[PDB]
Amino acid sequence: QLDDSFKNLENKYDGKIGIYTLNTNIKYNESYHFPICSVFKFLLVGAILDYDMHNQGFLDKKIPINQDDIGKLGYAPITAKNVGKTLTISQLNYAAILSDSPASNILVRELGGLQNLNKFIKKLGDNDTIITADEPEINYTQPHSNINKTTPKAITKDIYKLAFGNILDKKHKDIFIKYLQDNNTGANRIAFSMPKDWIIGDKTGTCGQYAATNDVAIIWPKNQQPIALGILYTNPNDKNAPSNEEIIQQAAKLIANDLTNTYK
Repeated sequence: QLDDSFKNLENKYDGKIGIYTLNTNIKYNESYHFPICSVFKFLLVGAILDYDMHNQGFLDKKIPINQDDIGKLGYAPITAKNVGKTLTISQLNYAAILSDSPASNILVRELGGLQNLNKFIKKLGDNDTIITADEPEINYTQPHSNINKTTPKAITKDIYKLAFGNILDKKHKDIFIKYLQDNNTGANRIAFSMPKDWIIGDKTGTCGQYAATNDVAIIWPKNQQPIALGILYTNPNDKNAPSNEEIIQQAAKLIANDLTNTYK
């Protein structure tokens, strides 16, 4: 019946919705591949934190922000205010989680490139996520290729493992969690449907094609242990279809209702 409800959303809006939750189990199309879009930025920040663990002091390292870092990238809320100055790696992490594109490309470079990122993703246990570019090329996919795509299961296990698992230590988990909680781009996605006393941190993704609209979250239900929730949406049949936040809202509400029933 949760299944029936998710199917109704697909009928209503076209395309495919993918859902996975992880407890300390609601799932739908959890092994279907969806454009990852900007969601990759939380994997990147995870990789940076792991790097810091192996390279003490890295988070405090000062990075020059140059005009060519910005380039023709339009969404640069933090980096654009710092051209000709420097930002620490940690400040760039914050920016990346807030979806700052130049910040993300800088981090990929300072990590040592995409090969290192993909190595880290494999270390997480994720063999479904395939990243072959940074911003903005990461946003371009093809319907039948898994390049630059992930699955609800893989990406949701990833965020849970990073925030609560055994790859980052306590100090670095707490930092990761705080970045996600500071994010402001998902107000109209999962957060929109959570009870107001539930705490959430999240990373969104919006490709600008194939209606690709994502939100992957950690949620602390009142008086319960934290859970992870990934909701991915795409219409592989319409390259020009615009993003759709409402379907995420409705899927998240179904889930919130079910969880509340569970905890009751």
